[PDB]
Amino acid sequence: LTSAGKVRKCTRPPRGRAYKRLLYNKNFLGPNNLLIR
Amino acid sequence: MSKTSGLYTARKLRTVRRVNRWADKKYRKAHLGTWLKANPLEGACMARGIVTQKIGISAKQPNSAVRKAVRVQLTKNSKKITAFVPRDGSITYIDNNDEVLVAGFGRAGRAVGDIPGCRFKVIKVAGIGLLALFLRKREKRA
Amino acid sequence: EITVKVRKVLNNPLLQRQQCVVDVLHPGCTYESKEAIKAKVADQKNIVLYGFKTSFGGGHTVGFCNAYQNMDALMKYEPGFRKIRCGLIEA
Amino acid sequence: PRISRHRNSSKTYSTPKKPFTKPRLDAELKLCGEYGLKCKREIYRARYMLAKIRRTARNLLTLDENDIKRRFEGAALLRRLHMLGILDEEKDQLDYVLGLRIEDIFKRRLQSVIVESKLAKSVHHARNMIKARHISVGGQIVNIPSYMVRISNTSRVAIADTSSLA
RNA sequence: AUCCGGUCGAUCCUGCCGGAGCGCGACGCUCUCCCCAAGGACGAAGCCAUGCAUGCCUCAGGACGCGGCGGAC
RNA sequence: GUCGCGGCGCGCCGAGGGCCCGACGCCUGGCGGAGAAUCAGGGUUCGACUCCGGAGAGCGGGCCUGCGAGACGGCCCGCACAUCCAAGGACGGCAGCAGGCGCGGAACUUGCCCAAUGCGCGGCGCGCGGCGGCGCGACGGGGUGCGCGCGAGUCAGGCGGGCCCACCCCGACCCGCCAGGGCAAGGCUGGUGCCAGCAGCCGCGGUAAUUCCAGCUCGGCGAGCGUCGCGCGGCGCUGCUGCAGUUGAAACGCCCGUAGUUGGCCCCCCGCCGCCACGAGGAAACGGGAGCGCUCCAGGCAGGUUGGA
Ligand SMILES: [K+]
Ligand SMILES: [K+]
Ligand SMILES: [K+]
Ligand SMILES: [K+]
Ligand SMILES: [K+]
Ligand SMILES: [K+]
Ligand SMILES: [K+]
Ligand SMILES: [K+]
Ligand SMILES: [K+]
Ligand SMILES: [K+]
Ligand SMILES: [K+]
Ligand SMILES: [K+]
Ligand SMILES: [K+]
Ligand SMILES: [K+]
Ligand SMILES: [K+]
Ligand SMILES: [K+]
Ligand SMILES: [K+]
Ligand SMILES: [K+]
Ligand SMILES: [K+]
Ligand SMILES: [K+]
Ligand SMILES: [K+]
Ligand SMILES: [K+]
Ligand SMILES: [K+]
Ligand SMILES: [K+]
Ligand SMILES: [K+]
Ligand SMILES: [K+]
Ligand SMILES: [K+]
Ligand SMILES: [K+]
Ligand SMILES: [K+]
Ligand SMILES: [K+]
Ligand SMILES: [K+]
Ligand SMILES: [K+]
Ligand SMILES: [K+]
Ligand SMILES: [K+]
Ligand SMILES: [K+]
Ligand SMILES: [K+]
Ligand SMILES: [K+]
Ligand SMILES: [K+]
Ligand SMILES: [K+]
Ligand SMILES: [K+]
Ligand SMILES: [K+]
Ligand SMILES: [K+]
Ligand SMILES: [K+]
Ligand SMILES: [K+]
Ligand SMILES: [K+]
Ligand SMILES: [K+]
Ligand SMILES: [K+]
Ligand SMILES: [K+]
Ligand SMILES: [K+]
Ligand SMILES: [K+]
Ligand SMILES: [K+]
Ligand SMILES: [K+]
Ligand SMILES: [K+]
Ligand SMILES: [K+]
Ligand SMILES: [K+]
Ligand SMILES: [K+]
Ligand SMILES: [K+]
Ligand SMILES: [K+]
Ligand SMILES: [K+]
Ligand SMILES: [K+]
Ligand SMILES: [K+]
Ligand SMILES: [K+]
Ligand SMILES: [K+]
Ligand SMILES: [K+]
Ligand SMILES: [K+]
Ligand SMILES: [K+]
Ligand SMILES: [K+]
Ligand SMILES: [K+]
Ligand SMILES: [K+]
Ligand SMILES: [K+]
Ligand SMILES: [K+]
Ligand SMILES: [K+]
Ligand SMILES: [Mg+2]
Ligand SMILES: [Mg+2]
Ligand SMILES: [Mg+2]
Ligand SMILES: [Mg+2]
Ligand SMILES: [Mg+2]
Ligand SMILES: [Mg+2]
Repeated sequence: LTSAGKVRKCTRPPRGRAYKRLLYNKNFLGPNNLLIR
Repeated sequence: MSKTSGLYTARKLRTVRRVNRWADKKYRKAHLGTWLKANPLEGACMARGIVTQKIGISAKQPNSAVRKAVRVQLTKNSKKITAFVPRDGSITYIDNNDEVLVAGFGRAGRAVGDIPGCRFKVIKVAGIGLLALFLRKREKRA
Repeated sequence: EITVKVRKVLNNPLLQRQQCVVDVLHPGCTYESKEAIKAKVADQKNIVLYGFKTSFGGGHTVGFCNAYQNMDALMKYEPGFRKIRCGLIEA
Repeated sequence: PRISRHRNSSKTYSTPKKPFTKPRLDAELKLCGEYGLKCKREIYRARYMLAKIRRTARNLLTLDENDIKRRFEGAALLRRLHMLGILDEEKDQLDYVLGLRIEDIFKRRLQSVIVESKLAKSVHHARNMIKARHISVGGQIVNIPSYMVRISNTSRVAIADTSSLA
């Protein structure tokens, strides 16, 4: 069992109500499109 | 009506149900007790033991790989099982006499994926969670 | 402090006492302490104030009063620890 | 047994059956926008309280117009809904208890009352000012954002006269 | 009073396998403030060092003792 | 004989008594109910523990005293275990409260008080019961900002409290955990090259990987998220409501036949069952449910002539 972890060895946004407010204003066309960013 | 009826057939409507319930594999599996006996854990979520050997397991027909596992000797009843060590690189943290904690893969003791003969996995070694041990949150001594 | 209201007065002459419930009103300030309202509650050495509590925001307090006429009344009919918080027995 | 073993307690919210569903996953953040909601448990709670009044109403409406249980709980239900302002005066029949929504529950929070009364610039400002202890309800100071105001206590919302704002 | 994914070159089925909800425990990671609150039951009715869990009042300063009631709740 | 009836016991006489409407025997990781979990309706599963009832005090037994016990914080003996001892002897019963060992995946202090609640006796006693400590099992509420004021902490005084503290009041200072191919909301660079690894199920990986290992970015629920085992649901895959039986699993090779189940039409206005309604009688708690701003709330039964229907 000698190849264990081969690839492994060789490899302030706001909060709560206001954070969901940021999402509200951000969204209201994919979020993680390649185009917008 | 291919079923009995009439106001005075309650006894028969109960006899038929009682006899035919056992023809369901799940009801029989959960109510007959032979599985409660054959179960290595004796009907629990988890159990501990000492590691007796480290082994590799050759994957099933479509895939091709060597999965990592350990032969575990249960403390509570002196049985032999095999447990798959998950999560790349973790097989190094399992020495030749370790107190390990064993739980299931899911599916109530059925093989999962392509790993043949293994129905259990290790979640803690020597008092430390293997998730955090992989994720560099805790470290085994030396 | 300003407003001192007694309610539900049971004149109880088996124990030689008067039970009331007192409501202190004080918009923004306090009533000082259970040592202050006395003057209005009533001499004032025969008055037993207990079980007072304020409320959220502040402005109002509710408590309970016993008025014992005789002195042996407040040594006989009155509990112990009460007097130790009253300074009388001091034991 | 200690005497605390005998106290009642209970859960007040229900979680939807299919969680990852886009069409209402969107109209659900819309509500967290039109009011200031910390998370989804306060939509769950509103659905929970609407469900019970619906269930009681369907039970009563199975029944018959001259019956005592209707005569008792229909009048009770309408009186309590009207005095909480969930239902308004002109609809004095049980069959109108079915067409309510979450929104008419949300309308009688303090955060909505003081924005109708214009005591706050917005709803998020209203939230922060609520927890700052600056708005009282009829001479008593109310720290609660979720506070549910009877239309009797609705004339007496104002700044708490013990505040840095008078 | 709701379905979904997994048997074909494609197609309609039966049929299970797998997924999606609530509750009870155990394990892992994480943790600002208040209120409520369970806690050696789980084929060990296994074994117990140490301390405490039951006392209260006829016949002489008092104790002590006698007697009484309780210790079956 | 018993407090007492009774094969309860003994003598004598008879041959009865139970059974496919399931006797008898065996098994149970069996305390029963009030109840709890799930959720259209009909149902499935669990009843360790809060109230009631039963049974036990290491395991067989026997008994004294008393109105009341087959009592174990009473006694006597057998067994299995432990204890001090000059060696002759004496002695124990934590399934009471704390605490220790062992077991197991799994469960806190070797605290203070009888002040309330009740009981005993009589002002006391009470590990009942209460008050603090440990306590992300679980429940309820509020933040990590808004456009310019707060709570979280600190120090003082009240209030409360058997003694302290927590809550309230007044003064002065001041996220995280899982994921991003489909089921199922969310997509570029480097590495690796059927390896290492992912993957509940379909599947990914063979030196241009939407899935591994990372970085950036974005999704989800959120002081809580994830993994495991089980119950209910999904399930009309247990079907009374309500499944299937030509070929997918499934109509006995046939006829007779007892128990069982079922059985046309007719007289109305009597009796005896079934059924339907309405009462009487017995437990609260829980479950509903009228009224009541613990600041709201999980709650509690409050409260300002009252009330707990
Ligand atoms: K059939
Ligand atoms: K059928
Ligand atoms: K049949
Ligand atoms: K019939
Ligand atoms: K059948
Ligand atoms: K259903
Ligand atoms: K599939
Ligand atoms: K398919
Ligand atoms: K085919
Ligand atoms: K199919
Ligand atoms: K135990
Ligand atoms: K035990
Ligand atoms: K036990
Ligand atoms: K068990
Ligand atoms: K006695
Ligand atoms: K006794
Ligand atoms: K007794
Ligand atoms: K006889
Ligand atoms: K005989
Ligand atoms: K005989
Ligand atoms: K039988
Ligand atoms: K048992
Ligand atoms: K059924
Ligand atoms: K049902
Ligand atoms: K039902
Ligand atoms: K069902
Ligand atoms: K159902
Ligand atoms: K318990
Ligand atoms: K018990
Ligand atoms: K019980
Ligand atoms: K009880
Ligand atoms: K009892
Ligand atoms: K009992
Ligand atoms: K009992
Ligand atoms: K008993
Ligand atoms: K016994
Ligand atoms: K014994
Ligand atoms: K015994
Ligand atoms: K015995
Ligand atoms: K005995
Ligand atoms: K026990
Ligand atoms: K025990
Ligand atoms: K203790
Ligand atoms: K252990
Ligand atoms: K252990
Ligand atoms: K007492
Ligand atoms: K105690
Ligand atoms: K401040
Ligand atoms: K402060
Ligand atoms: K400040
Ligand atoms: K300030
Ligand atoms: K942070
Ligand atoms: K991964
Ligand atoms: K599974
Ligand atoms: K699947
Ligand atoms: K590459
Ligand atoms: K089912
Ligand atoms: K159904
Ligand atoms: K059929
Ligand atoms: K065929
Ligand atoms: K066949
Ligand atoms: K046939
Ligand atoms: K047959
Ligand atoms: K035949
Ligand atoms: K025949
Ligand atoms: K026949
Ligand atoms: K018959
Ligand atoms: K039949
Ligand atoms: K019949
Ligand atoms: K027939
Ligand atoms: K009937
Ligand atoms: K009762
Ligand atoms: Mg216990
Ligand atoms: Mg039971
Ligand atoms: Mg005893
Ligand atoms: Mg002891
Ligand atoms: Mg263990
Ligand atoms: Mg079903």
